[PDB]
Amino acid sequence: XVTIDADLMDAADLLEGEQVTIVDIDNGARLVTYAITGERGSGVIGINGAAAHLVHPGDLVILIAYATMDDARARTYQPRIVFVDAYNKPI
Amino acid sequence: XVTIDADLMDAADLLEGEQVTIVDIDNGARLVTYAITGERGSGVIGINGAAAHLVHPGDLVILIAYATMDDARARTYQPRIVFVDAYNKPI
Amino acid sequence: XVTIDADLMDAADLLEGEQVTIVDIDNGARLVTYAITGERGSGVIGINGAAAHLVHPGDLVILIAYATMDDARARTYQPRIVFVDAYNKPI
Amino acid sequence: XVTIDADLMDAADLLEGEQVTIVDIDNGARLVTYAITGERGSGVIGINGAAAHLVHPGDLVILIAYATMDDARARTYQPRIVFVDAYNKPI
Amino acid sequence: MLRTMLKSKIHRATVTCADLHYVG
Amino acid sequence: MLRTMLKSKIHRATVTCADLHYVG
Amino acid sequence: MLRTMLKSKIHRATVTCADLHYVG
Amino acid sequence: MLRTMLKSKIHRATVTCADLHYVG
Ligand SMILES: O=C(O)c1cnccn1
Ligand SMILES: O=C(O)c1cnccn1
Ligand SMILES: O=C(O)c1cnccn1
Ligand SMILES: O=C(O)c1cnccn1
Repeated sequence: XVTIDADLMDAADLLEGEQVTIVDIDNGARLVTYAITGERGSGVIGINGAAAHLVHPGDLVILIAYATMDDARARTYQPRIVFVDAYNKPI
Repeated sequence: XVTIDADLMDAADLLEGEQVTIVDIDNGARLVTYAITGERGSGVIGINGAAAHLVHPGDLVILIAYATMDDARARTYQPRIVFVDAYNKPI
Repeated sequence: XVTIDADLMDAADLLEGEQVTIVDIDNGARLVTYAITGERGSGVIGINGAAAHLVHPGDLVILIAYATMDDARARTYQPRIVFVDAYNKPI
Repeated sequence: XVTIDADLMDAADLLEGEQVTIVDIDNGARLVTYAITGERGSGVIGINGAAAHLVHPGDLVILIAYATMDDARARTYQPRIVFVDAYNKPI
Repeated sequence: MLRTMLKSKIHRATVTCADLHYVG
Repeated sequence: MLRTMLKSKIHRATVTCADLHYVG
Repeated sequence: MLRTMLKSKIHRATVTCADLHYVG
Repeated sequence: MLRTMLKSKIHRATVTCADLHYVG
């Protein structure tokens, strides 16, 4: 794979190669892939390879990253949540 | 995503944002999502977003979280297993 | 969930509550569940809850456990592989 | 499972028994399995057991492994990405 | 060697609502 | 760096029973 | 004991393109 | 905080054989 606008990756605290779960609001697909850095400010959300069978251009998706963390940090950790407009620009 | 009554989250030792597997006894769906804290004692089990395609109101579900732990702790660890009535109240 | 004969759990180095992947040779189902200790020497492989929709009595299955381990140990680690007869007794 | 030519395993930094995700470009199948070392330089990509229901001879596949690593290492780590010809030889 | 273990289970809960278009 | 490795495999077991409505 | 926790969410993004035959 | 990262990728390999009834 998923090509993500570098701005959304920074906003969401995603690295190139970080594992990402894509969930499709339109068709209910759920898959696991990794993040590829997309052209900054382009609003790109690009589905690459086998995933393109399940998640399609025009679909509304949620992109999710998880972390493994010790019990203590897990209870206090605040996730980075990015809301976006219809053009995939952060709010 | 899944909104869970805070009482069930405490009973099951789940944190807001903790990864959760939902399995659907009615339709055999299996998905991975995260826990959101729901109004305490309301018995809410709310499916939010893409998951609503797979898991439907009225469905009987099992909610599961796993942990990674060293061999020694794994042999001694007691999982928190919560049985609930038809109104999602612990027994 | 999966109820496993305590003999197979010992043979395979599985604990009660350890995460297990079931893959179905008959129907191609693949799911993630945990191990429950079954009556020792009974040859029980019991599918409990939502998983029963996907994996059925009479099906040939492979049960798999994974571990997270540091690079050094990963290169040297020898997995426990259990072959079984038609009655689920180790060989 | 998946039998992989030892050359591709070395190129991709995969160990025998390391968990591997297979994604099928032809049919959109996605499954999790482990790597088995195949005859070196044979270009073997062998689907063994239950996975053969989902991933078929002649299919174009992507084989993926992930690692858990501390924030600092994650930002600097270079993944081993292997492009292959129609005969499964590295380029 | 770390094992992946069951830590939490809510058994046979009833889904009370579903929203495709949840925001949160 | 942690890898996920095969540790356990029970090969070609026969499912003996199933219960949709198990409690445990 | 390690838990898996939500760290990142991009909520209700629109898929802009897809390539079945991507190389990268 | 540990992240899950891509470490290995074999890109667009061709499946050479399949055996439902493999033993190993
Ligand atoms: O083609 C895909 O869908 C894919 C590629 N790499 C990793 C995960 N998924
Ligand atoms: O919409 C969903 O189903 C969802 C949302 N966030 C995380 C996981 N799943
Ligand atoms: O009912 C099931 O299939 C189940 C139950 N607990 C954990 C995983 N799966
Ligand atoms: O038969 C399979 O597909 C299989 C076997 N072992 C591990 C994972 N998958």
